[PDB]
Amino acid sequence: VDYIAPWWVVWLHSVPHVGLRLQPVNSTFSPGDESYQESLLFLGLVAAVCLGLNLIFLVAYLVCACITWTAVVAGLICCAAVGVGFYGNSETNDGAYQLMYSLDDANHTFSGIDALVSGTTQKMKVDLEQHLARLSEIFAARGDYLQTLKFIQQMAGSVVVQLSGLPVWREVTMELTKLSDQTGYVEYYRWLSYLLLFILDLVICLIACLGLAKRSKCLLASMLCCGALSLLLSWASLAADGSAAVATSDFCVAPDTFILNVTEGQISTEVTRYYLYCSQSGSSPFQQTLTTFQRALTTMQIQVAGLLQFAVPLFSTAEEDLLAIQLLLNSSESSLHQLTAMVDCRGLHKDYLDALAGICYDGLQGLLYLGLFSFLAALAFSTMICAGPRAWKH
Amino acid sequence: VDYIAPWWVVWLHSVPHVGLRLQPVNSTFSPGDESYQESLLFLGLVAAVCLGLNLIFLVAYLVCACITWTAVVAGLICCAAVGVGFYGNSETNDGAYQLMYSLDDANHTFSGIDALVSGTTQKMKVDLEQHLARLSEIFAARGDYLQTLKFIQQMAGSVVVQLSGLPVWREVTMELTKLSDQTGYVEYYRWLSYLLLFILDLVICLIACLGLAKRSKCLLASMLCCGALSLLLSWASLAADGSAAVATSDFCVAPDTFILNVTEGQISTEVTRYYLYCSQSGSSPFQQTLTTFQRALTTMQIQVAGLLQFAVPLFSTAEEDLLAIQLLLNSSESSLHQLTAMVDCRGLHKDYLDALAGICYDGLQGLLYLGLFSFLAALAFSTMICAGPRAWKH
Ligand SMILES: *[C@@H]1O[C@H](CO)[C@@H](O[C@@H]2O[C@H](CO)[C@@H](O)[C@H](O)[C@H]2NC(C)=O)[C@H](O)[C@H]1NC(C)=O
Ligand SMILES: *[C@@H]1O[C@H](CO)[C@@H](O[C@@H]2O[C@H](CO)[C@@H](O)[C@H](O)[C@H]2NC(C)=O)[C@H](O)[C@H]1NC(C)=O
Ligand SMILES: *[C@@H]1O[C@H](CO)[C@@H](O[C@@H]2O[C@H](CO)[C@@H](O)[C@H](O)[C@H]2NC(C)=O)[C@H](O)[C@H]1NC(C)=O
Ligand SMILES: *[C@@H]1O[C@H](CO)[C@@H](O[C@@H]2O[C@H](CO)[C@@H](O)[C@H](O)[C@H]2NC(C)=O)[C@H](O)[C@H]1NC(C)=O
Ligand SMILES: *[C@@H]1O[C@H](CO)[C@@H](O)[C@H](O)[C@H]1NC(C)=O
Ligand SMILES: *[C@@H]1O[C@H](CO)[C@@H](O)[C@H](O)[C@H]1NC(C)=O
Ligand SMILES: *[C@@H]1O[C@H](CO)[C@@H](O)[C@H](O)[C@H]1NC(C)=O
Ligand SMILES: *[C@@H]1O[C@H](CO)[C@@H](O)[C@H](O)[C@H]1NC(C)=O
Repeated sequence: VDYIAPWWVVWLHSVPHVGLRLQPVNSTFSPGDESYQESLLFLGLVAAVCLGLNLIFLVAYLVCACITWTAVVAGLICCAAVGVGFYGNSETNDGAYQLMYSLDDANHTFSGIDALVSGTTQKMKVDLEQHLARLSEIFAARGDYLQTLKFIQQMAGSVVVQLSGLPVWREVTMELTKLSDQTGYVEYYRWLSYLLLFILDLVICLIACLGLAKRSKCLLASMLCCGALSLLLSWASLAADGSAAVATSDFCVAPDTFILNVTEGQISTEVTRYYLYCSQSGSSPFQQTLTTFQRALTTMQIQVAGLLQFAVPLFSTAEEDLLAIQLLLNSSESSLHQLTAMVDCRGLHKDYLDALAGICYDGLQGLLYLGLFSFLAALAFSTMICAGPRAWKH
Repeated sequence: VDYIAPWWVVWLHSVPHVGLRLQPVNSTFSPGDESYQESLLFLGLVAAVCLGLNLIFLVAYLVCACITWTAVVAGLICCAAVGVGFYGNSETNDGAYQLMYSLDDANHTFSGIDALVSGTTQKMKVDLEQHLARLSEIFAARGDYLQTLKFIQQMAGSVVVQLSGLPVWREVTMELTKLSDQTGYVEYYRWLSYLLLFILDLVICLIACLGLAKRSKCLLASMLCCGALSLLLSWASLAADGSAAVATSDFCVAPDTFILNVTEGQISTEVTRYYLYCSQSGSSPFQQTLTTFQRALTTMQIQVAGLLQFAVPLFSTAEEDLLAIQLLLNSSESSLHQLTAMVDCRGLHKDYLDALAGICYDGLQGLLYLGLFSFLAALAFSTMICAGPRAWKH
């Protein structure tokens, strides 16, 4: 699998950005640049002014003053709009959940790598030092096997030095978990808000049908005021959806560039590109460190086996500690296999692709469908309102 | 993440399976059992008889012979039903797509493992034999360096022997790809069929509104016949959804058991359990063979480097051969890191959990919502039909 820009993303990237004072700005995704927020704020103003133009248009129609066919058409358009809105809200929720799961999996992988490195270095320092110190006086009589103890100690120091070269993912873990919590809050509130909007739209459609059903004038004022409120709400929803869609498409155009120049200080660019691209040829930055770790572990097991074969027949007083060393080395080699499984680019690359498909493919499609909902609902309510003057003639 | 049985799965596991002759049959998921298949067939007959009872009920009502309120209620129930049906169809499609993606990624991982093993063994046999045979005559003047060549040859033999011990996933690739193609065909056809059913139901609702609108009797016969056809179709859909939901729940209760006795001959049980459970404490079955491979590779590079340090300054007859050996061994260690990354239980365990969540969590929920669609549409059309005798009074 690989990431290619879909047609909707590249087309929405072409939307011009002019900002508040209508000047060309750098189109590239860059939150925190005061020009960028103004450019996104301009798109909201376009819909806000479009609401003002629409509000005057419908009011003037009520001032300048087959009707059942227009009412039925308005109801049909409202039902189609709310159906499309339900579909779009579900799709946006799916995209946000995909992003949440991808971030959770990346957080778990980084936590696993960090825990493996920390546990391995802590064990190889503390427990190995303790056991060697305990067995040193036993081997103090014999100078050989005691040179070998120093050899093991120095190569354990080499292992710790090599392991310390691996990047620390403590900050990345915190960033990922806090951003996941933030997106959880935002997604829950947004989904609840759109569900409430859909329910209110359906209730207003039912009241609109009841108004002609019961021929009550007092209900007409309530439905009209609620329709105006829902109209302004739907125009605000259209503005928000347009801004969010253009921002998401702009980010989706250059996700690699964005991640490269956000995670530039905390994470080295070498491993950043390694995980972002996951080249199949090789050149993994961890290959040399893992090779050194595995070579050192293998030779340590060789010397410990030599101790077990020869020293135990002579110095059998306390050799269960050598068995403990063997347990330690076997567990450390299992941890080595786990570590080289985690640090591969395959899993994190799959998570990153899943996140992109969540926001670029499903999230953007859902946002576009929600914008279509907003526009269709606005048109339907405007048509219902302008048909009102001859609707209340009874 | 871990798999726990949801409430709907365990509740649907308690549906009584009695077969054709109403004899208690085992509830364990076994599509190859003739009795079990009859139990699913019995569930379809329950709805089929329920269709017969419903058909007589509505026919008798037309024989024994506010109406606009009943018609409006029927239309509202129809609209709600088709909305729920759209939601359920989308959810089932999402679940099937999740299953497709999990199977595809598992296929890719198995293909990667197989390709890595095959390439490594083919290279370590053919290229080692060729290069050593080419450089043997050069080293013919010294029995030393030839003892080393023989040692390298025997260790390459050990490497290929250890690598041959890894399981062959050729059959598993066939099974996964053919099942993915089959589920693609089935899901495409099923989604198209339900989309067509929803569209026809909406068209019939529109025609129902038009018939009362235009007061045309000739349209009433067409809407009644189409309603009867859609009624029998919806009852068949309910039968299919109930049977499929029961089968999926039966599988989802014991997925581990099902996979254990479906994949029993082609794949050994220990690795199947390792990939199904992915225990962090339990030693991986590939740990010993990967350790042997890495030890042999490191020692081989040790002898090759020793040769480069001593044979090259003295002989210098051919160095590109040893340089090619070093390229080969570096590439083989990169392949080793890739192999130990792929064979970890983490990736395939995540794939299996994703597939389970696709069919157990999303697929079954979508199927239940489609069954709700079928029942609601049947009730709505029955109510519309029984209101017809006083509807056509004009
Ligand atoms: C992201 O991973 C970190 C681990 O680095 C998780 O932090 C742990 O969270 C659990 C549950 O809250 C605590 O019991 C641990 O003490 C935490 N460990 C550390 C080192 O802080 C974190 O919960 C994960 N976040 C998400 C959203 O999955
Ligand atoms: C650590 O693992 C090694 C490798 O398995 C153990 O070495 C023994 O190897 C022989 C032949 O491969 C077999 O008897 C067993 O695989 C191992 N012995 C036992 C008793 O399991 C080594 O023993 C392990 N460490 C300890 C303390 O047992
Ligand atoms: C499952 O993996 C196998 C590889 O083991 C894929 O088979 C290859 O497909 C490509 C694409 O046409 C062919 O060029 C190769 O010749 C195939 N190899 C073999 C050995 O048949 C298969 O396409 C994969 N299926 C899915 C659905 O991903
Ligand atoms: C295969 O990889 C090894 C390990 O990197 C190469 O050995 C050299 O190691 C030293 C110290 O780490 C460095 O100069 C380079 O990493 C390696 N040398 C070169 C010239 O790259 C070994 O050279 C590699 N094989 C070949 C044929 O270059
Ligand atoms: C934004 O600025 C960067 C660097 O100055 C430049 O490479 C890029 O072309 C600019 N893009 C636009 C749309 O101005
Ligand atoms: C990241 O943003 C900075 C800030 O303007 C910019 O200078 C840099 O070029 C960007 N990174 C890339 C790869 O363009
Ligand atoms: C099915 O058979 C197995 C083995 O005979 C048994 O353990 C299980 O309880 C049976 N299931 C039912 C529902 O009787
Ligand atoms: C698989 O099916 C056989 C035959 O019915 C049964 O004996 C066995 O118990 C099943 N597998 C498991 C793990 O129970």
